[PDB]
This record gives sequence, C-alpha cells and structure tokens, in this order.
Amino acid sequence: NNIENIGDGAEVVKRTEDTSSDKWGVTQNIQFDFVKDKKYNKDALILKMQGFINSKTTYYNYKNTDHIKAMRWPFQYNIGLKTNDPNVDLINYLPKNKIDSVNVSQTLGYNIGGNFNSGPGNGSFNYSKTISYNQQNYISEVEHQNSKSVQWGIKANSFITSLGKMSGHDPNLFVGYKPYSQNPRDYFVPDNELPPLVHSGFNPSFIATVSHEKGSGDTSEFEITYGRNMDVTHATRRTGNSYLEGSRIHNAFVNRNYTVKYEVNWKTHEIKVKGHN
Repeated sequence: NNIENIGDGAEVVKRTEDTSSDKWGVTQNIQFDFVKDKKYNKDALILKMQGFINSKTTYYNYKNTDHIKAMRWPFQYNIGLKTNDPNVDLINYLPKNKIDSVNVSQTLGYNIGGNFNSGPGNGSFNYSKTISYNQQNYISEVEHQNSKSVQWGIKANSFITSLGKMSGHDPNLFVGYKPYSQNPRDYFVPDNELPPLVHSGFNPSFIATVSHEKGSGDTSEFEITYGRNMDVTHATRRTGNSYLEGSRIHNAFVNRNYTVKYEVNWKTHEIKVKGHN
C-alpha cells in the first residue's frame, strides 16, 4: 500500500504529516520517505517539505493621517530543517545553489548501495523525488547549513515596474497610482501587477535527505520551520499634480515562523508530531 519495492533487496516506506497554524498562516505538508536497503550501511530518510506560507500582505492607514498609507509585505520566506540527534546527518538537500529562475524544478535520485544524485530531461534510478515551486521576482539561496541543519531564504530580487527595472530594496517598489484615494490599497499597485508571493503567498517544495546510524536508537526528531520576514512600505502623497512616494522599513518583522517538531521511528516507520508553536 504505502511500501514501494524499488530494487532487489530494497524498498521505500512512505509516510505523511499535515499541520496548519492559523496563528502564523502556514500549512506544513511533510512527506517522510524511509529507505530500507540491504546494500546500504545506514538508515536513510528523504524529507519533502511542502505546504503553504500565507504572504499576510496587509494595507493600512498610517496613524490619523489621510495622506500616508502603508503596505506590509513578505520580503523573504523562511524554510528550515534541523535535528538535535547526534547520530543523524544531513547528507543532501535541494536546491543546493543560488537560483533566480521563475520556476525551481529539480530531482533527487537514489540508487541501491546508498548512491544519491541529481536528475537531468529525465533519468531512471531506483527511487526519486521531485521538487517544484514558483518564485516569480524572488531568489532562492542557502542561508545556513551543517550536518544537523539547512536554512533557505526566498527573498525579493528583481521587478519590472512602470519606472523601469527595480531591485527588492527599491523604496518605491509597489507604490501606486491613486494619491487622492482614501483606501490604503489604492496607494499601491494592483494584484495584477504584484507577484504571487506578495498577493497570495508561497508554496514551498524543498528536499533534504538524512542518514541515521543503524541501531544507534529507534527514534529521532526534526524541527521544520516555515515563515516570513516582513517589510513596511509607507506611501506618502506629494503635491502641479499629485503623486505617491515610497519609504521602506526593511525587515520590520523578522522570523514570523511556524515551527513543528516531528518524531520518527526507524524500526516501525511511524511519525508523530511532538509539538509546535
């Protein structure tokens, strides 16, 4: 049913965990793929990190003013995986390098004997998992890594505005066309002109493989963190005719994260949520 035979003397035990937080506006859909291979000297678990991180983009009036209005938006999305267990090792993860393409689609391949690789286009190994996500206008890069952790940043990068090409740091990024409006939303460009990561949110698709030493302990725990770093753009009406000017508070609210702690059983191939925030 949920055990797939992959080669001669090898199989994959597939488990799934789903957890949403109205507190953080995050859904975490984790796939745990246990590699049971006679020709491989270690226990191996492939984690596919998916779900949704709501952009939580809000538009509000600045204080008791009628002419200064603000937009709070996600400058960067946070994706992280850590283990406390001393017997566990982070052996790979996808994406490995800084990547600016609109759609990030990569493939991790496995071959009997503990051989892991990356797919070209399509390849045929014993087992494989594919990552697939869109990051229009954003850039993906590894912020931190060691044998126990991996942290990705999906940050605002390059945008084609009316005033030409803009960086993610441009203070006029997202300033609108309606200075006389009384609605904070009107002070900023419409959804049609916004990237999905700003108007809606992020659908992560990340992979990490962990190796456990056989018989060093039945259970292991991993913490998976999904979040966002929020910027504040203040649009002020300048007065011939009237226009709007933007000013930025960069990293106004950092580490708005949803962290879930999962417990894994190497013998029974069972999953438990230990806790969360």
